[PDB]
Parts: sequence; structure tokens; C-alpha cells
Amino acid sequence: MLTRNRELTTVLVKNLPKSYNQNKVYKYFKHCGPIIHVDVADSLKKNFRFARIEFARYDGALAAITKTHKVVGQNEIIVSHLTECTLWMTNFPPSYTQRNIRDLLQDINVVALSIRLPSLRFNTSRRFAYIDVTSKEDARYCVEKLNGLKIEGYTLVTKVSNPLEKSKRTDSATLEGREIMIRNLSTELLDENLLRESFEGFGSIEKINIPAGQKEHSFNNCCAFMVFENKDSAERALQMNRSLLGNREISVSLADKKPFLERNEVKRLLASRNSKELETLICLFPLSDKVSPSLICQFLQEEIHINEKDIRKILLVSDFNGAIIIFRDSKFAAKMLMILNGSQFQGKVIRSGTINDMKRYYNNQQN
RNA sequence: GGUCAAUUUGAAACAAUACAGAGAUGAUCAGCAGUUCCCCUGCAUAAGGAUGAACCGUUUUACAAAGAGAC
Ligand SMILES: [Cl-]
Ligand SMILES: [Cl-]
Ligand SMILES: [K+]
Ligand SMILES: [K+]
Repeated sequence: MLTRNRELTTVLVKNLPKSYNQNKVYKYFKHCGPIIHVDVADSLKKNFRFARIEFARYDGALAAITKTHKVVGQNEIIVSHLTECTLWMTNFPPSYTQRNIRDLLQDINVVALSIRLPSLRFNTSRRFAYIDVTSKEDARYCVEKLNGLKIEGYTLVTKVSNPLEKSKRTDSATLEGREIMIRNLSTELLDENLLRESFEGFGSIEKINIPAGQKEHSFNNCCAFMVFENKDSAERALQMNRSLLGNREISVSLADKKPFLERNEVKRLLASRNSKELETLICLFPLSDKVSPSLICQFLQEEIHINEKDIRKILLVSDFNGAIIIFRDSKFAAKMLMILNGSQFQGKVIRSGTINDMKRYYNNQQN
């Protein structure tokens, strides 16, 4: 659990003159110690400015705090540790942006100093944010107003940040190594009570899940998932791998997680030579590793005016600082190509191209 | 047609979308090992050091069917 604690390195400066931007907060405080990052924000009535400064070390911060109550051309500033001012927020809509979060707070009259979103490099689905406000009391006010708020059909979660209090995820059985997947069952074997009787001896079973539609399209091979109450039981159930059940040699293994599956689907595309498949897709690059496929979807629909039905899938390729958009057909993909190349996304200009173009652009970013 | 196979198919990824920062990761983008070059200490083609970058190996791998290509 021990990693870092920003309240030892990060200070809050209150009452800076309206002229003070990032650049010149930097210049004022950089003698205090080396600085990693500065953010600046207007007060509610635009009468003064707040700054948030992350120092490289706690002693840079303590040095900054020695300037509390000093005068910066006209104004008596206050410099303190930024402590108890961090919120954590999740279950906002998939396409919600840093700006949207900032307007959310602004509509309740709360200044936001910093809003930090996670890298999607290793998991495309991550969706949460940390948000620093200017007082403990604002933080409490945000929870009271925003926790439980319905936004575009999503019930928001907003809390005072405390990672030690985090909750169990609804899919944590799989992360703990407690869920097995059973493969190559026949339709005759794809029956809950049948699997239950055959696996109960390994340990107590918590859940059995059978993906729908396997009998109904009568598959040759069917699959199922089973969650045990503890790890050891599931590990014992792996002895059933390569064993006889009815007329089948079945397979049994610990279920994989979505990020692992999704990454391998991307790799398959990145190695395809099936030009049929490749004619249907285009890449956008370069993109921040914070940008999700939902945000890209929303861009495509709201700003480029594409219909949702024309878009089959959107996948991240953060190792080349891009994304892949698979369209309904190649003719549509070819028009979109010209339209998207040079378009604006998140206030910067993006490009579109084939996979190879995305690589060339990335390799050349390396040089 | 014997030995290596990029890959394809059987074939279905459930379980609540979110659910704790680059504070994240499973070779998921890894570990280990090697080669060349880049960067700082030096008269330097002597010896150290930290980064990189381009490469080369090796470790790993449910089952069945089919298979560009490669001895
Ligand atoms: Cl810190
Ligand atoms: Cl925290
Ligand atoms: K903290
Ligand atoms: K390797």
C-alpha cells in the first residue's frame, strides 16, 4: 500500500494577484526547491488566484510555506499544505471529460484546482478521477451535493479520497483467482446442476454462470464459468483440466481478465494481413493515454456527425499513442479517413491513417 | 509429401458499466542474457557511470481441425 502522499509535497497558495499565471507562480517559488507541476485557478468572483504547486520533495513545500502572509505586489498570500482537499469520483458517464467535471463543481460554486485521470495504457475501462479543491469544507460540500447525483443516467459516486477505505469490486472473484472457466463442454453437459455436482467436491461454490445462447444456436463446444468461495478450491478444480466428462475431454483454467483479452484482440489486428478486415479500419493518433474509446465515440458522433451504427468498434493502441476505429464498411472508412485527418480533438490536431501510418508517426516520435 | 510453422476455424468471455492516479499491468507492453550505438566523468582509441535507441536470443503457452509460408 505504501506509495506516495501528496499532502507532504503539494501546497496551496491563496490570494495571488489576477495576473499570476502558471509560468510566473513557477518563477516566484522555484527558488524554494525544485517544482514538478503548477496549476492555477481563478477564485469564484475572479477577484484573485489560487495556485497548487507540487514540489519534488517535502522540503521544497516546507520552504514555500515560509512565504505565508508575505506580500506579492498588493496581496497578502497564504501558503499551506494541501491537505484533506482531495475527492475521488467514479461512475460518471463513460464520455465525461475533465471539463465536464470542472463545470460540475463550478455549478455548485466550488473551485477545482486539479482534476486527475488515470492512464488507460493497461486497461481501457478505467474510469475515475481525483479532484483537489481549495478547502476541507468544499470537499465535504462536494460529497453532499454530488454523491448520488444522476448524470446522463449514471448515479455518480463522490467521496473524500481515502484509498485504504476502497471497496471490493463486483468482479473481484476473477481478480482473486477464484473463477474458473470450463471449455469444450457439449450441449448435453451444459447444465448448471450437472456442473455443480461434478465440481462441488473441490470446495464450496459461490456462483455458476452459463453464457446465453450456446444451446439455442447448438454449438459444438460450450463454455461455462464457476466461482468458488476460496482460491484453493478453484486451484483444486484445475485437476479437472484435460479430464473426461460425458464424451468430452474438457478444459478448465482460471478465467482471464478483460484487459488481457482486449489487449490480445488488439495485437491480432496489429498483425493481420487480411486486407478485407484492414480496409474497414482507420487509426487516429497521436492521442493522450487518458482518452477512452467512449470519448472518441462521442467525438465521432457529436463533432464529425457520424451515426453510431456506422461505427463497429473502437480500440486503444496506447503503445503507438493511437486508437483504432473499425467502421461498418471500407467505403465509409475511406471517406472518414480524409475527414478525420487534420481534424481537431481535445483542442489539438489529430491525424488519421492506416496502422502503418500510425507506427511511422510513432517511430518518428522516438527519433 | 516427412520436420518448423504468421494465421484461420471449432467458439461460446459469463459474471452489474463504473468501483482507487504513472499510486496502473499477467510476455497485456515481461524476466533473464547478449550486440551495436547515444549521453556525462577523462589528455582518452585508457577506465568508470546512470540513461536511452536499434537489434539478437532465451524462459512461457488448454484441446481439436485446417494452414499463406519455411528446411
Ligand atoms: Cl508526493
Ligand atoms: Cl489519495
Ligand atoms: K494522501
Ligand atoms: K525478450
